[PDB]
Amino acid sequence: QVQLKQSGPGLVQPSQSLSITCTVSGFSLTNYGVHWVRQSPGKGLEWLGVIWSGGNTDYNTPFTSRLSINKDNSKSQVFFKMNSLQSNDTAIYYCARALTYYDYEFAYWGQGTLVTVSAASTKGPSVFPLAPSSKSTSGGTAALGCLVKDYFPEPVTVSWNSGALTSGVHTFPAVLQSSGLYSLSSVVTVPSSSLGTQTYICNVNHKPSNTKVDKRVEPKS
Amino acid sequence: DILLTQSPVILSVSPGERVSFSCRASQSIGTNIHWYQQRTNGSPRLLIKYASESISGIPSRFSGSGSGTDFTLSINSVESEDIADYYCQQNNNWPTTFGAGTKLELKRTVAAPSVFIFPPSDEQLKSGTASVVCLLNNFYPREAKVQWKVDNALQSGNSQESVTEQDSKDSTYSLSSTLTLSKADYEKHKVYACEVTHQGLSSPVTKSFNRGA
Repeated sequence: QVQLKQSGPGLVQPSQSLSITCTVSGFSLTNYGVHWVRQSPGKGLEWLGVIWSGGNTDYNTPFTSRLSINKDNSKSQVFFKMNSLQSNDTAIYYCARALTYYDYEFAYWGQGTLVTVSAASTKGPSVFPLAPSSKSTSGGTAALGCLVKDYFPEPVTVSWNSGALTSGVHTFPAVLQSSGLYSLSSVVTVPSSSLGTQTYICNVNHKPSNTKVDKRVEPKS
Repeated sequence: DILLTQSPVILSVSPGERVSFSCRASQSIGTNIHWYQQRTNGSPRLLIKYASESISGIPSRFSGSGSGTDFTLSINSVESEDIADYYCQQNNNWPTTFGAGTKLELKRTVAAPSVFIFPPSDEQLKSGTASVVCLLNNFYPREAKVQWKVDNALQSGNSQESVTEQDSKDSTYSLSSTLTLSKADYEKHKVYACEVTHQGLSSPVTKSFNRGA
């Protein structure tokens, strides 16, 4: 299996630099180029550059003076670095490999790295329960969740029962509060008959602040 | 740069129908076009290369055609797993460029939301702020309205909402609305209510609670 795996998301200050690592498996960097593409709401997908098999690089015109791509063939890692960042560089950055060593038919993609460019400081979330009620239980189904409040930057990831509970989960898009901090909620609907015995824990991970929080969500007498 | 223009911005189609996506180039690019699917919070997935050439592991219901400046991606018998954004890419001319995407929405029967209201947790109240959450679950179509009432007074300026992307399993949307008050203000009032209007509801649905009951 060809796989590409990227380093975690993070916050960078305007005028400073970002660094992303792409670790590949299932092929050798000595035989394929690795490309970098970014995606932002408002600029679409944008190809950034490539490091070829033999180490030559090509950088797209907007980036020739502030982009550097190098690699470690022996460890199957590609290093993307971009300088002099401004707000409009906030984006999800992807590495990708083409079908053919010389081509641009991107059959394999990393999972993406959300880089936020802003002068603000990182802040981890507070997590509060959204308890299932009794007057709210609708025909053998109950709703419960977690409120993930006051964090910066995006993203947070939410799972339930460490990934064992996926059915009926809705993790909502974050909203930017006037304070400049994000908030989101994650909910799940479950059998009412289960509420007594089955435990429900939301797992919130905020990598920019190295925050990991588990929150047990319980009925109330 | 070659400009790729994708149309329309959103395509709403019924299950089982054939659907076509348009990608037009600002200059002739031969057949040097590739197509991608991107599901919510996922990475692009190569569907078609060089206008019409198939990709290992992609269902036969995906096909592509066209040349020059006028290109089409087609899905025969669309199904729920096809709910996604679709992008074209050209590489006749350096640098390779991408279109801005077409969103595929799958139509379904009208479904009114199931509505749930959540008081602030005692833990949050310890910190001086009170978030009340209203959940509108699994509704269609996407248009829905939430009105917050505190002691039967319509609220304005103190709520924010978020809507999910269309669920690939049941073709519905869900919506979360949060009313934020200071703890002190929260404790000055009794009845908190979320009032919901939606095409599937002939009258508004209200979910409420009395603080402290």
